[PDB]
Amino acid sequence: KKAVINGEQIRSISDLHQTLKKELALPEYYGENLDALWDALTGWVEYPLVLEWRQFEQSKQLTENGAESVLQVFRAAKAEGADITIILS
Amino acid sequence: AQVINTFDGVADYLQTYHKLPDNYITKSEAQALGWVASKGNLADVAPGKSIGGDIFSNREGKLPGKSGRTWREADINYTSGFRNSDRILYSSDWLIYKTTDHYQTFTKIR
Repeated sequence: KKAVINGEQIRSISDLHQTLKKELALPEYYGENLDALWDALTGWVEYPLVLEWRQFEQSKQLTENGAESVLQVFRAAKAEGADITIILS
Repeated sequence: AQVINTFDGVADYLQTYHKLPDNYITKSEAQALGWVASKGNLADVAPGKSIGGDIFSNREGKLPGKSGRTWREADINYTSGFRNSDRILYSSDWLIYKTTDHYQTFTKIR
């Protein structure tokens, strides 16, 4: 499974979760929060998974530390054993 | 087998026996049995089981945190197919909460 995020288009943390919902084929009930993301990355999403995050810095702006908190859940999922490849470009 | 997978059934069980009912298995254990989340095949590889018992990191900080307290979660109302949006959350000192909207909001029940 492949997921793409165009950072320069992320204007809010809300934008980020909805983009992920689409890109990761998350359930319609997706909670759009850090706990729901972890739950999706470890008990829903397909593997192997590749997350390509373009213009990460720019998205880091219009979301505060939100982008960083979301990224940390992905890295945390990887540490848990999930086959996720993160590209920060 | 007698599956217990309701909010009050599991909540009561959690408080009376300090552990989940026998119909629960962690994500890791489900995997070792052939569970592939994206296949929604949990019931096929482990009939009558539900995902439960894994550590809950309370990443949004919505549940009350405290030194020495660790949270865990377990799926509620699951029977077969893909996982739903219901979860029971319990701490080491037995505070019990629930969510039916995929962790957006929680309700204390014990």
